[PDB]
Amino acid sequence: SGEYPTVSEIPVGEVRLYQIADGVWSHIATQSFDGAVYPSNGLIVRDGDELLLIDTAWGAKNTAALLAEIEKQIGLPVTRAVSTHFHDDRVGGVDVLRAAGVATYASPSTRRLAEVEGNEIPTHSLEGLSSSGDAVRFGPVELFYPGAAHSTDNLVVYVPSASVLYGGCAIYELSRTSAGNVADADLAEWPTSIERIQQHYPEAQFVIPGHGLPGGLDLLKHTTNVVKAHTNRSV
Ligand SMILES: O=C(CSc1nnc(-c2ccccc2C(=O)O)[nH]1)Nc1nc2ccccc2s1
Ligand SMILES: [Cl-]
Ligand SMILES: [Cl-]
Ligand SMILES: [Cl-]
Ligand SMILES: [Zn+2]
Ligand SMILES: [Zn+2]
Ligand SMILES: [Zn+2]
Repeated sequence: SGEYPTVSEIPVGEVRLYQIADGVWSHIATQSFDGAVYPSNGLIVRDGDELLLIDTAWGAKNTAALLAEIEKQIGLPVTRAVSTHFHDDRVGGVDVLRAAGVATYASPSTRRLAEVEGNEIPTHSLEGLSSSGDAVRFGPVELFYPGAAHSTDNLVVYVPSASVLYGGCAIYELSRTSAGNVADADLAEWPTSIERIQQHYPEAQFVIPGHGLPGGLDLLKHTTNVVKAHTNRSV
């Protein structure tokens, strides 16, 4: 993915798409906060003549830009969206999606945590994902709950036609060698949850982190290394 869009190349408010395979793209957007600029990834998966969106692009502004970029580059309607955890980097644009007629989804756990946090709440509930190891089909992807990691509710998404594993914020890019936002993380369980992902999707060829550059399954071991090191940086 030498051409993969990087954080320093995208102005805040703009969205890039990157086609991974036939009918599979990532979306990349940047936002500035806490003194820095960060990239964020989501996924777009074609299903017939419609699109499934995985995660919004930061907030409302970026998510409007996302819908506009999808229209320009793909030109098919986004009919459903799934948010992979309750934080604003995953649900921040949910009301923009709802206003545009997109049916928004998340697990009951995500919906609950979003409400508590004061974050936008996806409309529909995804059933069958409440116990670690649970997997359910959703249109052209499989949704998997690996257990608590970056957050207690984090989901991962696999596209079996393309061998694409979207890890969300439970998986770090290689360039990140220190913990990111871990305020809601379960450090004790995070490596076990990663092990479940490895065991369930060992065939994955293209692994996309919540933020930054894609790679292969090596990203999973990398993330475990970072998480364990952070766990030991305690006192
Ligand atoms: O979503 C959160 C906090 S929870 C969270 N979940 N993931 C992150 C994250 C962020 C940057 C780099 C790495 C990570 C990570 O996954 O570790 N943070 N803050 C947001 N601030 C803004 C401001 C503007 C518009 C949208 C948003 S969303
Ligand atoms: Cl948040
Ligand atoms: Cl709806
Ligand atoms: Cl609906
Ligand atoms: Zn998060
Ligand atoms: Zn609906
Ligand atoms: Zn994140």
